[PDB]
Amino acid sequence: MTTPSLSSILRHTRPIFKETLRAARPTLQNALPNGFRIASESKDGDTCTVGVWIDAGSRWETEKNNGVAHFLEHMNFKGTGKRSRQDIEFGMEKMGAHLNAYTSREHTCYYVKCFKKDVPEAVDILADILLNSKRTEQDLDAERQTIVQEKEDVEARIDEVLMDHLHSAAFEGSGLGLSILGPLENIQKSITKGMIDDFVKTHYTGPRMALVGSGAVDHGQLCDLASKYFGALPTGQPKPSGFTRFLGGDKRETNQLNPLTHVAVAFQTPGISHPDAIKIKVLEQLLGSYSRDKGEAAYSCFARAIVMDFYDPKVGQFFRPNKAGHNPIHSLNAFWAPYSDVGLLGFYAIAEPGKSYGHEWENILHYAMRELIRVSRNISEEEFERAKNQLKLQTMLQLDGTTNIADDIGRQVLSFGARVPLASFFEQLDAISREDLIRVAHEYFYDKDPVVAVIGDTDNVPEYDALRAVTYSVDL
Amino acid sequence: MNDAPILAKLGLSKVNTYYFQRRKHIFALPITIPNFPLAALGIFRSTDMFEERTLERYSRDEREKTLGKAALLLKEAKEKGNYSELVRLDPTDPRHPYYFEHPWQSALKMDTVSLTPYQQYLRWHCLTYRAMHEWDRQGLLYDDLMQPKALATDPFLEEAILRLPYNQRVERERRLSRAYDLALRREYLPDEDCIHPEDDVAYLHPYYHMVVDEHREQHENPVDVYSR
Amino acid sequence: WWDERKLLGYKTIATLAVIAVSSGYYNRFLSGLWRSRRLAFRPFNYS
Amino acid sequence: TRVTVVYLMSQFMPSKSSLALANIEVDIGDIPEGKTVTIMWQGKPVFLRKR
Amino acid sequence: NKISLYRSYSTTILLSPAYSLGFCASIFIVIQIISGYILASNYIASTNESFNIIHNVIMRELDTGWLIRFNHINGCAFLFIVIYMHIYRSLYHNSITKTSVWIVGIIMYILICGIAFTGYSLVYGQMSLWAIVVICSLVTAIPFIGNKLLILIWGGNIVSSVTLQRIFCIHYLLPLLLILFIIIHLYNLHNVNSTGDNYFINNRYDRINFYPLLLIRDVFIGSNILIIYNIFVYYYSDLFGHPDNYVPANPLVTPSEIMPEFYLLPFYALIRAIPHKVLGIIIMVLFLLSLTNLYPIYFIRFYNNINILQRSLLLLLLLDLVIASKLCLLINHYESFYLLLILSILCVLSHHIYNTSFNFSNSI
Amino acid sequence: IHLYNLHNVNSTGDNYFINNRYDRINFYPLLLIRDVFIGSNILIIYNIFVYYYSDLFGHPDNYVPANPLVTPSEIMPEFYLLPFYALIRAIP
Amino acid sequence: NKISLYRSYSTTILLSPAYSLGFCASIFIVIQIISGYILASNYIASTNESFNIIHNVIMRELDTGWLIRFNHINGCAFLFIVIYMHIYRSL
Amino acid sequence: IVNRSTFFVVKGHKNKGLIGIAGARHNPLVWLPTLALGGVWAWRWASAGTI
Ligand code: HEM
Ligand code: HEM
Ligand code: HEM
Ligand code: HEM
Ligand SMILES: CCCCCCCCCCCC(=O)OC[C@H](COP(=O)([O-])O)OC(=O)CCCCCCCCCCC
Repeated sequence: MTTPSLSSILRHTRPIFKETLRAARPTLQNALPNGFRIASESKDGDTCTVGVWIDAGSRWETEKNNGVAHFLEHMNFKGTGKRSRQDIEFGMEKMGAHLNAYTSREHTCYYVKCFKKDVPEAVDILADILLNSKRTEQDLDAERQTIVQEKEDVEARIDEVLMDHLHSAAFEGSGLGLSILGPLENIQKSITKGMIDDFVKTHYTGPRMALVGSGAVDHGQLCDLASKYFGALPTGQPKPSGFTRFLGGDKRETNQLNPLTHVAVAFQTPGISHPDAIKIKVLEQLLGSYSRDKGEAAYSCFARAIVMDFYDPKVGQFFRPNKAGHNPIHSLNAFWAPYSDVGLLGFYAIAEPGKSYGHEWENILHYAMRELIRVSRNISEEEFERAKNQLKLQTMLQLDGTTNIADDIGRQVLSFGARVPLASFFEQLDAISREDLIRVAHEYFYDKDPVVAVIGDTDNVPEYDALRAVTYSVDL
Repeated sequence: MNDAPILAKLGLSKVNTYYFQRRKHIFALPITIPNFPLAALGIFRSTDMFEERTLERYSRDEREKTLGKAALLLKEAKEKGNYSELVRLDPTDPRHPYYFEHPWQSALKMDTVSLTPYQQYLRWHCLTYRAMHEWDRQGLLYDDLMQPKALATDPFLEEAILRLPYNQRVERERRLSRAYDLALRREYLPDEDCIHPEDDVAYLHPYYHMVVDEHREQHENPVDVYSR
Repeated sequence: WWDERKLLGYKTIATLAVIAVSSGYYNRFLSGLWRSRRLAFRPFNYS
Repeated sequence: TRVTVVYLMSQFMPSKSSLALANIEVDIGDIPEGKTVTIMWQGKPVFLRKR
Repeated sequence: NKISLYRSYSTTILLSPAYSLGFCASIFIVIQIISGYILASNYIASTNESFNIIHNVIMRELDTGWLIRFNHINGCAFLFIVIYMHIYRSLYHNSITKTSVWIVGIIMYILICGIAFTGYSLVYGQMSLWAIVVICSLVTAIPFIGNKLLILIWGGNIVSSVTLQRIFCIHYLLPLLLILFIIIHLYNLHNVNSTGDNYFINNRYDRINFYPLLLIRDVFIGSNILIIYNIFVYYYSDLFGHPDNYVPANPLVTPSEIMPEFYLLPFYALIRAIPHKVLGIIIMVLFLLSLTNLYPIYFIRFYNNINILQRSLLLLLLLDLVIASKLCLLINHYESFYLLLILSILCVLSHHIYNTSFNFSNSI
Repeated sequence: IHLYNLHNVNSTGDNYFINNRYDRINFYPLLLIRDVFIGSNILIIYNIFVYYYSDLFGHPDNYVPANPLVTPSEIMPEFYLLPFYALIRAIP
Repeated sequence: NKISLYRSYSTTILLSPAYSLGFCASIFIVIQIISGYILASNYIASTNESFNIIHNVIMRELDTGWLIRFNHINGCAFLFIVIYMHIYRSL
Repeated sequence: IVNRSTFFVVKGHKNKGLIGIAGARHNPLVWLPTLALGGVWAWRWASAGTI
């Protein structure tokens, strides 16, 4: 070396978190007598995103209809009574925009980014494809191969496959624990026009839909268009309200040829609209995230406890020093997946498999569970404030652009019934107490059954039983 | 000391820190065994003034000295623009901020006018006690005898060895192997090859001290109170 | 020692029976993780 | 475990025979004043004197 | 593969003849095991016919039962001599760094002290009986259980045949645990290797094959040690013993002087130099516990080198222990030696084995 | 040594298979608990004999002190050595 | 590290209850060792005292010396029974 | 607490123990009833009462 490190004796200046709160125009929301909702946030500009958000995802399948939501998404684009696929494409291309469809486990959205003068045309196209799609049977037999190829390629995304494994393991016997695209047997033969029409009739109703506008848009014009086009939507049966039970357990995929091992550990939490959502978000920010480029620079007690194990020389009185050759962790990330009535709060770790029958993953999970117990017991004010401040920043970082703002508006309108003003949110964020956060952590983490998903070399990742024995402590 | 003129201009002492060593505590805690019971308390201590005294590095005075020398180097770099050079000096260069000198490297050419009678005794003791052990007749430096152990290894020490340049590491190993071969027969090198006290350079103590500081860095800037 | 022998016999058998019942339940409980395990093999591409 | 440890330990207690010779009783109403009488107890002869 | 045998384990070239003390200790352990097994096959433990069967049946009816008994006695004495030299060497070359080897060694030392005591008890002579009595009286000072525990240990108010039978079983059992601990001792040593005259980190090109060079050196040193050992078995057969143990024990009569074996005298000194019994027991336990290296456990500690000052103080420790033993036995007739006994014990209790780097630090 | 060798080669089970780590299970604590259960049952069976059939596995002639001048009517070893005894009676 | 304790050794799932015979034999070895050590502490080996010291000292002077002796005897018998079952299963 | 910097500091060597998680421990007084009940329950003798 021969070059000193003065940082080990110098006094460093600590930046402090300062928050900037630039007020934004309020979100205006109206409802037709049918129940269709119309939400908009105007902002000075020249472009705007206009979309339709539906509250019908793949959560409402039964292993007979599995994949029908995705099939419906694909069939909506194949022509209506008035237009054809080529006519829809021609209209969109004249407008110079694209029509984006996004289907998830709970929400679907069809949105378009356009100029303020093309809003009526965009709304017309959206309404036409949503309400008046013919969905002919022959066309249904022509999209099967396309959807099969899409299933083949999404099965090649390791993160998506891991999350699908996690959801399948956590929820068995409910549509919430099913793949969005469904099994091949359903894609190739089972899904039929009857199923698609039943799904649309059941779930595409008045109170389940919102028309969202973001950017240089006019709320009055959006309301008029919604009355003109979506005023006649039926008001069918309310959204299904059953019991989705959480089955703690494990789903492990053995692929010893994979270069990295992915492990997701999650716990059961209440729903999105539960009054503990804010506390759970603060917990997610408390656990934080880590990426290999930071090295020893982990800013949470969680990551530190797991990362310094590979930098500690591990010198003992009666044993030889055993220091890791290098840091094998590729990344750590806390996550929270909420749903109308359930949730999965946990962490997602990517690291090298290591030598056969090593101890890398044993140490990683040992320290991860120890840190979860520790936060269940005691949390420090500094880390509490850090978690709240980072939650502020993260909530502000999700709103970069008209598309992102429109997606946020639509998601919150479908979930909570109305959009919570950010200021109001922050008002509730600084009212949380350290003791309340500790109680929330202890209620869901300590001595509870987790759900584990593993992809990669499983000769090193601990089995479920061992992981079930480290959610409690002997002297605690 | 070769560093003394620099220490002269920073308002510090030109005398080695080997002097000024003093006992500040009665009990030595944590109590360490296998000392005998009373000795385990540390009320009565036996020292030969050649201990490491590593834990005395955690002081504000030493940090102030190190940063004064570093500021001198940075000022010269700003004036001239040879930053690279001035940050890559060998730690045996008297201008390196972590320069360390054994008490006997200057005991023969010391001022000796400001020394207390106790400190004069300390100087004579350093020279003669070095002579007694006869590691100078083995063709060895004192820092060659700072070696890590298989169990209860001295962590800093291992790092202190890996920071050495390759050639200095190889020379250290070769000296140790020659001393091993000599010790087989309990033989010494020819009297003309005896190590002069001023040639007994402390080439590993700067690396040792740098490693100690770098290891304490994270303790004083914790991410959180309950953090690993 | 006839009577003391009989009495100790009864006590020991009763205590061991309690232990056996409890440990048998716990063994059956712990075996549940493995007795319900499920396997799936991703198929190959065959002509 | 508790009863087993106690029982194994109890195998090392004094034997009943040793607990029969430990205590003896003498009749002090038989010895007159100023007379010393010798008896046997645990092998060692014992003097009882009416001091 | 004979070559693979040669290279199975390699050590340093700086193994002076002083590094055969472990081998000699193992030799005397083997001799003790064999001679003790032969004695135990002719032994009856009971106050009625113990002293008789040692002196009248074992010694005078067998062909060389006398030689077996003398082998056993002098083997115990020489095992302790060799172990003391072994410990002194390990302190001289700063072998406390071999943490596992040192801790196993201290456990073995405690075990062997117990074995020697329980063995000496079996010869139901005057010295055996009254040494048992004194030790068990020291047991009686424990707070809130001294008499219950003493009765449990003795099986009654007095030493008897049941006590002899307990002692016989314990004496038989403990040496086998000792053999297991010797195996663990050697296992650890092979894991961390030996120190030699000086400590060096040697690559394979600087190390030598253990076999057969060091085996032949062990044979040579063991042959010389066995010559010295047999000069005592055949010509001074009761030099380490006390004649009062050739008298059948009378529980009614106390010997003029009760002195233990020469390898327990230091411990006896600790008892005599501490007027309070509970304080003496506490000091004994703390002494035995401080010989080990079990603390600190999780604090970072490492061992530096050793120097001439420490070696000189080691010589002083040896002197103080020997003088303390002699004085502890002398004080029964000469009261003025209490001063020197206490002085030697104090000097012993304040001897530094491990120089702690925690002697130097700063304050907040 | 028996246990060391077994842990080196592992247990057969009901049928012999070569298993990767995903098909195996941790020994602790499931098999320790099963061992406790089976041990308690067999200890019940054992203690039934200790307290109520104390002399069923024995020959009453061993309660007669040894008489070198008299031989018993039938000399019979314990039930667990009988097969070996047979190998001596069947070979003249 | 409790996890490291769990995974230090793994076996097959086909260990039927017949595979606890080794553990039963271990239990009986422990019983024999303890009972024998207690008996030996009260035993004298000779043609004039052996038989007497078992039936007149061990079984009548202690509180449960009879129980210790019965444990030793029946533990030997059951150790042999369990070992024979162990061998038969192994074959 | 000790008013000394007498401990060597290593890069990642802290929060090390063998009983539980540092910073997630109960108040030591919560084990008092457990210890009292255990001491009272264990420190008892048992005899078969055979004459
Ligand atoms: C299993 C091995 C051993 C057995 C079976 C055994 C057995 C015996 C027996 C029966 C006696 C009494 C006979 C006699 O006193 O001459 C005895 C005495 C003795 N044993 Fe051992 N012994 C064994 C190992 C040891 C060991 C390792 C030592 C340690 C030095 C030892 C030290 C003694 C001593 C000091 C005596 C009394 C000496 C004397 O007779 O004056 N024994 N042993
Ligand atoms: C039964 C008595 C003992 C036997 C048979 C025994 C045997 C041995 C043997 C064979 C060795 C390796 C060869 C050698 O270096 O001499 C050894 C090394 C050692 N023993 Fe022992 N030992 C005994 C008692 C002790 C005791 C009481 C200690 C004290 C802690 C001890 C400490 C050591 C140490 C430190 C070493 C390694 C020394 C070094 O290489 O630096 N031994 N012993
Ligand atoms: C003291 C008597 C014995 C004890 C305590 C003992 C103990 C054990 C234990 C604990 C196991 C592993 C657990 C199990 O699989 O049951 C085992 C396995 C085994 N033992 Fe023994 N054993 C004894 C006698 C024998 C004998 C006489 C044989 C015959 C050669 C034998 C052959 C085996 C075999 C072959 C296995 C492995 C079986 C398999 O997993 O395929 N054992 N023993
Ligand atoms: C170190 C361990 C052991 C010791 C010290 C020991 C000691 C003794 C003693 C002193 C006796 C005679 C007292 C009596 O007969 O009641 C005895 C009897 C006996 N022992 Fe052991 N023993 C041990 C282990 C074993 C083992 C492992 C077995 C085999 C299972 C065994 C089988 C027997 C048998 C069969 C008898 C005679 C049964 C009878 O009295 O009828 N012993 N033992
Ligand atoms: C290892 C754990 C599993 C073992 C479970 C079996 C436990 C033994 C059950 C019997 C315990 C018993 O009865 O003790 C009560 C008697 C009377 O005592 P007291 O309270 O009247 O003074 O106390 C006595 O009689 C004194 C001694 C009793 C003899 C106990 C024999 C132990 C047998 C162990 C079987 C494996």
